[PDB]
Amino acid sequence: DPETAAKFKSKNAFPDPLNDPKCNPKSLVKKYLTPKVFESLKNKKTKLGITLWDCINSGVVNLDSGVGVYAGDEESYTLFGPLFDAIIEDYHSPYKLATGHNSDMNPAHVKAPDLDPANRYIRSTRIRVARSLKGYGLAPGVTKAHRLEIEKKVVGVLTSLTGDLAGKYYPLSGMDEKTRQQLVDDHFLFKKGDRFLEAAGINKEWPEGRGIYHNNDKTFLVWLNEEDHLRIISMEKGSDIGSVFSRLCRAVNEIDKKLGFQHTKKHGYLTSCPSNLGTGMRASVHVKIPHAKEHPDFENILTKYHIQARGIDAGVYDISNRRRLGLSEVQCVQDMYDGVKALMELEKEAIAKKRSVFPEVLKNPEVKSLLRKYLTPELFDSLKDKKTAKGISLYDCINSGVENLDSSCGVYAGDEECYTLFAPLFDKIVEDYHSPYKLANKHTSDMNPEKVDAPNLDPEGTYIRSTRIRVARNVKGYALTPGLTRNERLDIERKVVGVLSSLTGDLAGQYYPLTGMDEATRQKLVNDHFLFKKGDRFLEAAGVNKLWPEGRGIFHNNDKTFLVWINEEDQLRIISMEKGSDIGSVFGRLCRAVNEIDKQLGFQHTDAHGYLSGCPTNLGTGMRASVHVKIPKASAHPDFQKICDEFHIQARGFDISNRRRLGLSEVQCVQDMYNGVKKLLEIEKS
Ligand SMILES: Nc1ncnc2c1ncn2[C@@H]1O[C@H](COP(=O)(O)OP(=O)(O)O)[C@@H](O)[C@H]1O
Repeated sequence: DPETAAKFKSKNAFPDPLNDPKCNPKSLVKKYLTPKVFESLKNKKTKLGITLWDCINSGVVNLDSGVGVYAGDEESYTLFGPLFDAIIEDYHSPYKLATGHNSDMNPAHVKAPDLDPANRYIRSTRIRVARSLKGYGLAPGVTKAHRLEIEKKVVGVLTSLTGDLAGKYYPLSGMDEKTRQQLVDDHFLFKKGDRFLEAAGINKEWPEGRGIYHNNDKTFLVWLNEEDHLRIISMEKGSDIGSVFSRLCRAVNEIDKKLGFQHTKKHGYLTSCPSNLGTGMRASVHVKIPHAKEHPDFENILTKYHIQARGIDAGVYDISNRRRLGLSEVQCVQDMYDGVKALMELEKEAIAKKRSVFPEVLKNPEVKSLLRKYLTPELFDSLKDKKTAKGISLYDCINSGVENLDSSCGVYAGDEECYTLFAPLFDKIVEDYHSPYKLANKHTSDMNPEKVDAPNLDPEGTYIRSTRIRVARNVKGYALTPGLTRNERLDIERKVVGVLSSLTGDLAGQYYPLTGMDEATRQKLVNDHFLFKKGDRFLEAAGVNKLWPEGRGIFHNNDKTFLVWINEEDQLRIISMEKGSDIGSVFGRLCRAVNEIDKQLGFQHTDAHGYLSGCPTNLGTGMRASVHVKIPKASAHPDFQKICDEFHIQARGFDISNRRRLGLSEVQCVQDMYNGVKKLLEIEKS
């Protein structure tokens, strides 16, 4: 009811609408703005001309207000003290203004070893602070010129930031619809203030003087002249709150050194809304704690570390500090860290207990996964307490098969060591799926295209319609896809993109990261059938979809013959494809690119398993050679089945592909693909 409140404001009369027609019982302005308080202060004005009615207006206009007051300037907090002091000490109880507040923005005082590098629990981390500049009023009392001055001074500081803090400023006045659309996508844009901010006078001269700064990494974000002069945000996926706090402090302290902030001993940093006083800080973490949420100690942990939990997928909560006043920013972050760590240990207890016994669901005879076939309780009990150097357990490896009972295999490797440490399971699975290959036989890799003699089969394209060869590779030195930490995944993306951008000739192309993928870029790539989406339930349970879509992307050449998927199911899925028949050309292109990547980075590889992958089906050559070919006549001939078995290739309604991956080189596999097709099309002249 803006129109009603204006009538009282125009008379400078007591705001009757506070006398609950439908006013919030908890409303602090209703509680502390009494007739005598109003009478005592209604004629007082700050140097900036802020009145009591200016400060209380939002709370009278918006009767559902929890707080209902905004300060126009620093003087408002003293001049209208009797009102603000009561509101502050009630909202921030048991804080006492007489006690005082101590700020601390030294990140070195924070002790925060990274809680969750593997991202088993924590999804994202974010720290926000609100700050106001010296020499000016607060948001409701800022003049038109002052706001422009603030924009000018802040941008000057922000545009001179270096390192990971370097970035771009986007003012709201103007902003191409293109730019706007992009910022909405990143969730970096703020809109006109809601009814609470409107009634506080915060939307004055919208959108003049308002703007957005972000660094190139998009891990640092500043809102200029929104609810306060500055809303400064440091954030990233994963759990590294110490890193997040450090980046925040570097930027905030630099701005403070050049401009200075509004700050008192009793209020801490000054903000428009009294709720944001003190640290002006909200430190936050998104974390999956379904089991901890139901533990009886849950609420007592929140109370103990002074944190709160809010609903956001399933079991994922927003954990943030409850306190602003009476504690330092350092103490606030530390309490956040300790509370989250405590809740994480709870979650780890429940999961460890549940993983301590043999998965009873595997005892069902309707389950026909390889996991069920080979994993006995005795084998489980022999392996269950063991972990690789990266902390990968047996249960980590079989999790997808236990969560998805309809798995064909159900077992993934988090790292190379899994194939050794959990050999009594992996050996059986490998030798079963890749039967009759024996691990003792060892495997020979060979990516020399000159050792293939494959003259073109069907240059008319009479039968063969297209030729596709894919290889799966993983980068040496890292875990496999299910076991990747956040930093590993990003590091792999950076290195591979660095290599792919050095590719010349017809290998030249560019990289399309899934993160920051607009609309025009997406739907296009999809038409080419180049786009890959998020993994399914099997990959999710394996740990392949962690931090999606961070670090994922697509590279293709101009001719669209050479394609690379980065950090999908394997770290590198490399595809060469074209035309109709020339198997020898596809492979030559494939080898040129793969060998160059191999030379710069290296691949995970053993004698026994060939090229390593998270999924045992992709071992050895890690290669799929496929032929699309019209063969009506030979498919019914009594030699067709003799042929497929003799050359160990499979035919599927008419996809012609290799069945073998282990115990043969890539040269040998391609040559056999050729020869098999050669005798198949041979009958297409019966
Ligand atoms: N740890 C986090 N990771 C990612 N996003 C977050 C995190 N914490 C909060 N957010 C998002 O930031 C947005 C604004 O946060 P909000 O709860 O309004 O805090 P603030 O008062 O600092 O703006 C919300 O949409 C919320 O989903």
